Amino acid sequence: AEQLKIEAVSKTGTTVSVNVRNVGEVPVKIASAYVLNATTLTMICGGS
Amino acid sequence: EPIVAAVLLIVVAVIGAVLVYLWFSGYVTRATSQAEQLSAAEQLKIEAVSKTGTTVSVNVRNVGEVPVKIASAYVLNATTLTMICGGSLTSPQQIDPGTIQTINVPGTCNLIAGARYIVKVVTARGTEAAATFISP
Amino acid sequence: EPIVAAVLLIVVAVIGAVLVYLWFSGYVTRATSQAEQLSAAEQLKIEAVSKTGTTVSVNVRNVGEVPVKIASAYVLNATTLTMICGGSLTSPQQIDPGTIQTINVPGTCNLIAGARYIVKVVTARGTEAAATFISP
Amino acid sequence: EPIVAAVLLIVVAVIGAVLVYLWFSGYVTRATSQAEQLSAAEQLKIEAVSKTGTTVSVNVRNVGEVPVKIASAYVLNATTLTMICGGSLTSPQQIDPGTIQTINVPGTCNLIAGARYIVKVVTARGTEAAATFISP
Amino acid sequence: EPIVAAVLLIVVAVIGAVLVYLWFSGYVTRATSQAEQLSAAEQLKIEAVSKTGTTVSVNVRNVGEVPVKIASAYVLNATTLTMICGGSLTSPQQIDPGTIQTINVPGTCNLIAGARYIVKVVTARGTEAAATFISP
Repeated sequence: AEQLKIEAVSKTGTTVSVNVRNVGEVPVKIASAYVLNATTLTMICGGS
Repeated sequence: EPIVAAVLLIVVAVIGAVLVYLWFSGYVTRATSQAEQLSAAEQLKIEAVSKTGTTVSVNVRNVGEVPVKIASAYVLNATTLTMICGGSLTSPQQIDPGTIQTINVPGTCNLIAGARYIVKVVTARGTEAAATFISP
Repeated sequence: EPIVAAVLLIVVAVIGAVLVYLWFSGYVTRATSQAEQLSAAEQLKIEAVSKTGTTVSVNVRNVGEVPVKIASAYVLNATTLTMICGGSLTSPQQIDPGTIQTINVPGTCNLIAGARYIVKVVTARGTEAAATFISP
Repeated sequence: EPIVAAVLLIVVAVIGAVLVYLWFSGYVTRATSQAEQLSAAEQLKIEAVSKTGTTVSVNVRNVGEVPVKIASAYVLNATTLTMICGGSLTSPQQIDPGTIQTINVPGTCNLIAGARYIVKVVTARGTEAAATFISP
Repeated sequence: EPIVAAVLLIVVAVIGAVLVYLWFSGYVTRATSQAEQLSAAEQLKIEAVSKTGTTVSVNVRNVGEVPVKIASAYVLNATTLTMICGGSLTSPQQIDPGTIQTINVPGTCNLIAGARYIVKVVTARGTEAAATFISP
């Protein structure tokens, strides 16, 4: 099983920067990031 | 000779396992999605009410993030939970998030000034919001 | 021969468990963080009111630290919770934290000097603030 | 040839599953309904107490909707939770809902005027009701 | 022939269930008892404080019943939660239940007469107790 957590996020202009923490013990690869709208599960920006 | 039958039985069992896997994936997906999208909840609140003759007008805002539809309104008597007037609305009214709408209690019911009355509105999905007011 | 079917069943169960874990992580994340974000509270206060002819002007101060949008204003009658004038504003007004804004009650409603009135402002999110004044 | 054994094993599994289902239904029914009934609550309250010589008389009011049986009564010392007199009643007394009964503390115990005394009654099911009084 | 494989599979499943039982008992026991013991709560209160030159002496009395170790002491500024002096003590001091001991703020920090200061002491387990005084 795999565990991830994001500690904090920051916004600079129109760019979103996210810090990701691996509480697991195995190497982790990040594939994509999204910005989801509330209660509709529809992406605004993101991709591979 | 039994070896051939055993191999065929193994093949049959493998095919059955593949079928079970296919159905299991489909079912877990559909049931999980159903549970997840029933998980969401809706919020309503009525700010103020007004009386014009024998007609009651109610203002409802959807403070949630999803649209909600108003389907019925009642005027309940206090401490007995018995309706005096109400029923299904002629046409359901849709309330956009962050907006307001006016809802009128269906039918015509007399009221007594200075009496205790509960005005109640119910959503299409079933969320309940209400308040009380003193009849003029 | 049943051993092969058992191994396939174990593999199917493991894959199903992985899928359940994936959705469970996604759901706990989204719902838990939504609850955390909606846990926040919002503060408003109206400093003073002024009457010009038949128009009521109210100054609303954002004593909170989050942006606020004003949606409606009312003039409530005493102890009957029935509005005399009010409704949705033409365009919502945004109030920055630590700042002040002026809000006009929609429409035109006459008043009686020395009578009791409750002026009330409501946010887009539903936060309620009010006060009373003596009509000139 | 192994096919016959496989079919027999399938039949045996079917019969075992049927038996497991039968017991499962029976057990879930009995235990679930036992929990459902035991979830109910029991309410008692004592209206007033009176002392005649060395006998303590207590009136117990059944505010609940279920019959109640009184099995024991005590006279507890203040702040130490140590009994002075009490025990099982000679015969349990039944108190109908909406009615009242008189309960006498078992045995005879001397008392001191102006002292802190706790009179306590316990139901057959275990519900606790009590009060304090100043001995004359 | 599949019957033998089925019997061996049943035996393997039984052994696995026994192992699961063993670990489950052990783990539920250890985690349950850990939660039970960490459920306990700890109490501190400081009776009075005294100032000699630039050294602050605090008397700590355990109203609790368990042994306590004092590990740090601070002098916090008013309403800004910023320490002026403090740190880990050179050697933690054990204070017996029902007794009192003297704790000195580590290091040397100047004071201003008639100023608003908060003196604070923390346990080895993290329990917090403090009070305020007028600096002479």
